[PDB]
Amino acid sequence: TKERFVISRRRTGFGDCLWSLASAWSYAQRTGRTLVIDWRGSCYVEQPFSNAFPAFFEPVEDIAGVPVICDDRVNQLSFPGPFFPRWWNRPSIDCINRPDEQIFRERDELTELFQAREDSEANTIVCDACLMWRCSEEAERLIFRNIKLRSEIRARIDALYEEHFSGHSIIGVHVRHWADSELALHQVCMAIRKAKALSYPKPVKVFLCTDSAQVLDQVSGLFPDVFAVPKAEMGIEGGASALIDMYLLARCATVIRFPPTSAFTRYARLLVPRIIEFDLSNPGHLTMIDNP
Repeated sequence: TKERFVISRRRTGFGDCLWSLASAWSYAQRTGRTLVIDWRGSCYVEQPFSNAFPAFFEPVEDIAGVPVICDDRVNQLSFPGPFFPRWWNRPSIDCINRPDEQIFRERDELTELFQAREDSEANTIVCDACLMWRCSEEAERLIFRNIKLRSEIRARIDALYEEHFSGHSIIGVHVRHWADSELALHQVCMAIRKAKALSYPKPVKVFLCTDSAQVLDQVSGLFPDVFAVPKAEMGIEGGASALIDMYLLARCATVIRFPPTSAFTRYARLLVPRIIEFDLSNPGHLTMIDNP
């Protein structure tokens, strides 16, 4: 009997990477395979063959009974074929073209595979598409509980928690990405107003996570007690600030998701008591979700 694998490849924001990790993990568990975390080519790492996982998380060899390879051994080990999806059996010169069409195909093919009663005969499953929603909520939670941020990142979360969150009830706001820009700011303000009108056991502050300096300035000038985390190595720092925000969001009493399609706030969605978002099914109208 030879070792068999599921490789989780993702290179986008960490919420996407970690959700998609949970999906790969689940299939590995179900089918008795070893999980490979392959974050080579991350948007946060300049060096294209460096596995980014260890740059942000501590080494992990097991997650809930599933053996894990999370490091630069991806550059040394030859994972065995046959491969699923079947595209991965093609010669590498034929694998240079990898358009979105193909990637979406694979998401679909992995989705039916994960739903099928029979394990695949392939020795290695290559997961290299978005696998958000392709696992249980428990699978996602297990991931978050069983990997650990690098201590330098934790130290920063810990300092900011003590400095702003301790003793307070924090409303977290994630805003991602002229009538358009004006409308969005209006909408964010409407959301904050709703969040602020709820009752909290401690004095309220607003924790804003946005990539826009304009939004930070405007939201801060429009509400009291608004704060945000300040400030190759810049890729790493970009990744670290993302994680700091993602994890602090999950310590908030209420979180506003703008938009609620973003995996950035999925972890908050799992942990936070109250979520506020604009309704997909009913546009322009705020809705509130108590957890669950």
